[PDB]
Amino acid sequence: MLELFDVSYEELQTTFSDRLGWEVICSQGMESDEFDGPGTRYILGICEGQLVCSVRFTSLDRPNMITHTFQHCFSDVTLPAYGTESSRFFVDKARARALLGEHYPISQVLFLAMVNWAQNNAYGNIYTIVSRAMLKILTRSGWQIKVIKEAFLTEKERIYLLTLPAGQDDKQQLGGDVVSRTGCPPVAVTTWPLTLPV
Repeated sequence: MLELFDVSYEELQTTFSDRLGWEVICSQGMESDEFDGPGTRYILGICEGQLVCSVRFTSLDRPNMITHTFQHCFSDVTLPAYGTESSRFFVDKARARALLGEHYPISQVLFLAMVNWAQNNAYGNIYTIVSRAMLKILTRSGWQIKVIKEAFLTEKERIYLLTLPAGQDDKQQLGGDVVSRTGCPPVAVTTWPLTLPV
């Protein structure tokens, strides 16, 4: 099965096949940057002791990619006092194929996990900066994302500040898509953490 749950930076620091699996997971993760610290949280997608996907959440009131890294691109945008930014979206397509089989909608499942996690954490939406390629993916996912601002990273590189909705309609929308694509039990997409049969 595929387990999607969240862990804190502190848990990743403060802490047989268990220790080993955890070490393999850590060795497969995204290398740190200025924002990995107390307060930061991560959703991990794990199967058979291996990391198939992950995404990082940072509070909007703490240093993040919108306010720091890409400050010059979005400084005209006013952000809410309370909120979360998702970054470092990660899906190992090669490894997911091996463990979850080809055609498993691992990306849609992580989107669902983000919504389910957000509801469990009192966030009605998630802010994020994505590449043009990722914007195309999100747009095709059906998730009713909203572009707040399109920016030019470079002359030919466009990036976008978006809000990702995490309301009940979104949870049912993403959940319904996952159910019909994997045939998993309907109740499996309604919880947090998530446990999906593969």
